[PDB]
Amino acid sequence: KLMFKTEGPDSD
Amino acid sequence: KLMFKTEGPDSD
Amino acid sequence: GAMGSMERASLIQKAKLAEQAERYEDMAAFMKGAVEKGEELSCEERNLLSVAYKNVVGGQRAAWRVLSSIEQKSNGPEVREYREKVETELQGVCDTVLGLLDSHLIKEAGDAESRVFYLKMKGDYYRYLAEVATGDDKKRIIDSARSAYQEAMDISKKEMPPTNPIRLGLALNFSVFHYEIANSPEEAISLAKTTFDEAMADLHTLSEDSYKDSTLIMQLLRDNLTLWT
Amino acid sequence: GAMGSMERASLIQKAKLAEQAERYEDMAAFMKGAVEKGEELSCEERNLLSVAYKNVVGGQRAAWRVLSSIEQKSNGPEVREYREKVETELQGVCDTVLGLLDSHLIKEAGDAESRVFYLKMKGDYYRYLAEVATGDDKKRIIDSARSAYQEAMDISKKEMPPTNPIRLGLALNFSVFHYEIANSPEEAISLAKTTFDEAMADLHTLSEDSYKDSTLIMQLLRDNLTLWT
Ligand SMILES: *CCC(=O)Nc1cccc(-c2csc(C(=N)N)c2)c1
Ligand SMILES: *CCC(=O)Nc1cccc(-c2csc(C(=N)N)c2)c1
Repeated sequence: KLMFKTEGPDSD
Repeated sequence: KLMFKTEGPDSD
Repeated sequence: GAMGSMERASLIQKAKLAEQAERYEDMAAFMKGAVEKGEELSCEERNLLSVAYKNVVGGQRAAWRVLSSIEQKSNGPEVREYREKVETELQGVCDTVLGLLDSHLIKEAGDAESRVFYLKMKGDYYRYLAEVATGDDKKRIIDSARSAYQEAMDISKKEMPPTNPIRLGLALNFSVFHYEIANSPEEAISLAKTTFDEAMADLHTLSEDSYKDSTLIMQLLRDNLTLWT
Repeated sequence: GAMGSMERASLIQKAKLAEQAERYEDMAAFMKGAVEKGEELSCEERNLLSVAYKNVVGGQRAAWRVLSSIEQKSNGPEVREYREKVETELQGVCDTVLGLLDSHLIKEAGDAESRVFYLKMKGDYYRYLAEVATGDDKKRIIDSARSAYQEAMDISKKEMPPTNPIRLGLALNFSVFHYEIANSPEEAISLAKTTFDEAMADLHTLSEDSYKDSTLIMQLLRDNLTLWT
């Protein structure tokens, strides 16, 4: 799945 | 520490 | 819990060590132990708590998505069973974070920086629950996420400047909540645009370091808008 | 254990799913459950067992090295305590793998491909124990690693061609054991050179796919020799 930008560590 | 090449996944 | 016997300062020190060692499960357990000491958290400590659980839940979300994708393609009980196992573990991590916030981080947070920080976390962990939720349970979880983000937004708009990194990260996450959780893409685009534009107009008030902090999050709003418009 | 109630085939299927999801701790637990069914492992299953625990122990080794480096620089008990915590967990993972090999993977392995595979694993997990060991304990652990690698080498030289990927990975690891565990850099360089040269001379016998498999490991011997000479 295309994941959008969210706050903090991009840990997924 | 400099880690040398070992077999399989370079998981460290 | 198991951290009851360790000094609060020792737990914070070990959380920082675990972060350096990329041992995020340990980092989260140390910070859960620090919170349970009952004292309020400093800004650095709030950040340690958040980075710890974000990394933990991040691994679970990435795993859940891989499993759900395999399960959907397959439509034996194994894929469903294993996707359920990872899902239950993810839900357990969210319930843990939400429990810390409800007992008693939020009620003891009076300053805008701490209160907005915790309410944004509450929004985020209900959003992670909503990503895996189905039907009616999903509706109530979505409303809980919305309610926490809304309260955080109201406080942030009243008490913080538009370039405040906490305010910016909140708006970014609330915008993604609108886009893909609430199925409100227009609300998402409107919030991202307004937030970006109001921060842009306030950049002139900042120092070189604050400018870097704010522009980093503004770039995230822009990345989303680029993909949405 | 906790996997006693699950079908062997279901545990193998879930190990493959966990690998896709990058859930290596789960992958290792599924494979430990499969081994404990008591049946011998196929080549694919041996590979699943090895990849699972290699990824698990890899995270622990990387964490241990970061912590040990911080501890050495610091020379409060926290750094030592936390390095000890990670160390004990790493030792527990090694003891688990060694226990599976000793009960009863090795004794039931009659074919060269399975026997060499398990003896190389035994060498590797004693080597991981030696990386964190001190003094006299270290000497005995080093001899146990040496003994397992030596037995695996003797069988490999008698039963497998010099391009066999298992034989090549064994020689590569035994060479690194010599270089930095046994403090025998000359033995390490000699073993890496001889292994590379004997495989080079046997490449003409291989198919396109086997050629790719063997040359991949030969490149590892070359990478080490480049840094050693
Ligand atoms: C709110 C004030 C603030 O940012 N204070 C502060 C002081 C020292 C360190 C941090 C910090 C932010 S992220 C982080 C980490 N990942 N360890 C530490 C914050
Ligand atoms: C020894 C014969 C052999 O390599 N057989 C085999 C068959 C199918 C799949 C694998 C294999 C190797 S690594 C791997 C994995 N990481 N899942 C699977 C091996």
